[PDB]
Amino acid sequence: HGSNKLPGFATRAIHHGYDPQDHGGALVPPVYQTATFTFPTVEYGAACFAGEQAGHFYSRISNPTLNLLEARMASLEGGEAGLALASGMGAITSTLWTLLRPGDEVLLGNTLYGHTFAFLHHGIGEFGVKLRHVDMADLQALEAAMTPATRVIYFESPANPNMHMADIAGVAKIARKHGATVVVDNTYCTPYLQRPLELGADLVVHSATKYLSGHGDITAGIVVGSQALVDRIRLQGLKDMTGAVLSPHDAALLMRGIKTLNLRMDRHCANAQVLAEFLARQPQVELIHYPGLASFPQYTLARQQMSQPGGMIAFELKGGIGAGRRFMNALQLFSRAVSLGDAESLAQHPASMTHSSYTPEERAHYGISEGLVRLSVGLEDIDDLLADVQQALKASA
Amino acid sequence: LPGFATRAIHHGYDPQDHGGALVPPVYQTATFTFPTVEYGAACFAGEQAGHFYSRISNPTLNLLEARMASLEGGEAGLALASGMGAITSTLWTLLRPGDEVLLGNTLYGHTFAFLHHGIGEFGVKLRHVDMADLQALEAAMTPATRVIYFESPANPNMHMADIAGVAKIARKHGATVVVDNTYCTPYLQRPLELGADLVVHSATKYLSGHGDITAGIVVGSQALVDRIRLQGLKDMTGAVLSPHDAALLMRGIKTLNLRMDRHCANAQVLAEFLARQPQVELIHYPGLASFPQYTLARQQMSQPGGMIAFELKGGIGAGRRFMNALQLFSRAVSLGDAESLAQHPASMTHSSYTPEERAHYGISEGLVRLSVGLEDIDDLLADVQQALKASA
Ligand code: MET
Ligand code: MET
Repeated sequence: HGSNKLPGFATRAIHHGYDPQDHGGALVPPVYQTATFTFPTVEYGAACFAGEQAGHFYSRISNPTLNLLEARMASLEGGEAGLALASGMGAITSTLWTLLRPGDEVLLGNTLYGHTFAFLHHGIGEFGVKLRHVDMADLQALEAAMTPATRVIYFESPANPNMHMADIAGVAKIARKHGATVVVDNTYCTPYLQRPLELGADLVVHSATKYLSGHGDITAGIVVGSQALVDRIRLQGLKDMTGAVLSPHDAALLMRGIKTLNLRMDRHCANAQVLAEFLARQPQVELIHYPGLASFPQYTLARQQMSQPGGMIAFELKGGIGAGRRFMNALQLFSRAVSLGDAESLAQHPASMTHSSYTPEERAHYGISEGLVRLSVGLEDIDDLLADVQQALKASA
Repeated sequence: LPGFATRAIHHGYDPQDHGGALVPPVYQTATFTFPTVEYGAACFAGEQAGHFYSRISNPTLNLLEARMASLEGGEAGLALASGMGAITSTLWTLLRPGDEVLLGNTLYGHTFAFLHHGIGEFGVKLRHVDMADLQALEAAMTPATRVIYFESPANPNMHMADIAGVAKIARKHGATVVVDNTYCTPYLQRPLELGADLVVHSATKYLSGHGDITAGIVVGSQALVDRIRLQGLKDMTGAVLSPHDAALLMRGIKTLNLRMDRHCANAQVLAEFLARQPQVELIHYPGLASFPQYTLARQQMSQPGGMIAFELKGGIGAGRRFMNALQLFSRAVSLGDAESLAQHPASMTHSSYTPEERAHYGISEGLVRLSVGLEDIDDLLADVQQALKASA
């Protein structure tokens, strides 16, 4: 019993931070689709530029619809404070622009989302910030790479595109010892499956464009961490260095999506578990990577830090670059698209799609096979998804 | 070649291409799918025209961008999540450590903050110069000068730049001229036609016109815009504009001409009034004969705009009393809305500063700025009148 008990995840996803009685009984929070806020007095106005008063002035810095979204994402991640941005890249760039100056070093996971890699190497890397890639699964190697200039450790777990994982608590422990800020891109899991801040990370970023929205109709990013770090990112990264302002309309849609997060994630995971087990037994499949199978290289780390194994599958077809094209073109229910976490099931074959400008030789040493297909398993009836994949495997043979 | 108002309503869109829809459907979608991997292939290389991901390209955003490009008379447009998004995406693309950016003497506050505390701390060099003083500008040019950036007119005294003269100087040195054209809009001033390479807008202001969206625009040559899209936007800021907000912005642009006409007509009346009030020490409105750059104003701007800055004799105290008395004008930052807005920096935005810190940025103790809106002028006059009375 007792009132000091934390409400369950689904309760907070739906209610946290909002009481209808503070807004004329409105069951759904009204949408503050306004660019600016006014003051009753110039002295009240002075107080919102001098930090004496809680309030609002300009939606780029702060907005009540965005604030609700932010406090709710903070609650779900177990962090102190949230920030909502125009995209995942908005969240990532606003964060790193704030935390890094010339001479600082960022240690990076070995593989990264493509635009993240490009921001680092062709963006902030070109402004005097040093980059080093390390296998975050090898704690001994991470420890060895730390220098007094190391300011930020940044990685995804599971990471694009191989679902390589890092031990978050282990990384946090090394960073505590040396003094570095740990940021985890937690897009693939959501706070429903994994909570890096509870494992000792300082900040988490999300492409809310993916599972958090869940419906493929908005682009959005989220940062969650300590009040001090999130405030700094808000007032420097967002306000001055990116201008990546989330529309209140889209923030409201994001909050709508978050109300079913637990139910969608349950189904994404149950469907992908069924597909992965089916695919592991098909003749055309040479290799499958799914965190829910014992064949997964980091099976125990997955079980240890993710409450469920996710909705992403990667597998290799027998027949190389060819067989991929044939599998892909055959799909009738899965769509050929590069994204993830939609209600609609998506499939990509990077060899003949994203990385098709390269030759057979070149995709290696970036972690990309010739028959590597990636699946974002959606919310459709599993039997239809099974049938679609089955029929497409046949055509790929 | 259709007129401005025709283009603001129609340019880039034929209903017959979208099932007869008079108003273009809103592409509120994050991702786009491909009929084949082959069609897919020719999008991540980029020589077959289509779509892949709303962060790079999207048809609602594309229409907005074409429309804005047509109105400014430029080759290409880019739509971003805010004015700051447009400015940072631009400058992050164009500058690297060791490059220098030449700046107008005063700038929008968050632009100043970005330059001085953001990109400036990454080894990019900054120098402020008066962009109306062509010889000070020429003398300020160095081999490192890669970008010239300013607003015209500029806060807080509505100081103008000689856009054409700046551009002549810039091309001797190959430098890129970027003009923040927020205050005028393409309806009143077109910097690309005066020789600028790129224009940026806080579309949050006049372009939207209705105070309900945050948005930015860049317009310029295809090659520069392409790079700002693929580098500044995609990689360095992630300032993605919602398709919902883009559609609202296009809705607002359909009345740009009509709104700007009323903003200016209202502001001209208010300026004439203010200019002869005894409480008012000094006034800055491009439409007054007393405006120091009256002539340059009229060469660049087809109308004198909807913004007024003036200085009350009684200093900071008069400013506070003026501001607090306003009943129709709202005390708020921002501008370019239907609703009239006013601010007094010395007691609002820059209050925590000191008298000489404020003077250093050209912020007078009695300086108030009016964003004159669309309300009946007799009502706006009455509000200003009683506020002036209260200011004593
Ligand atoms: C390239 S847009 C983002 C889509 C998805 N996250 C991917 O891996 O490609
Ligand atoms: C300090 S919030 C941004 C400033 C406001 N847009 C202005 O016109 O002054």
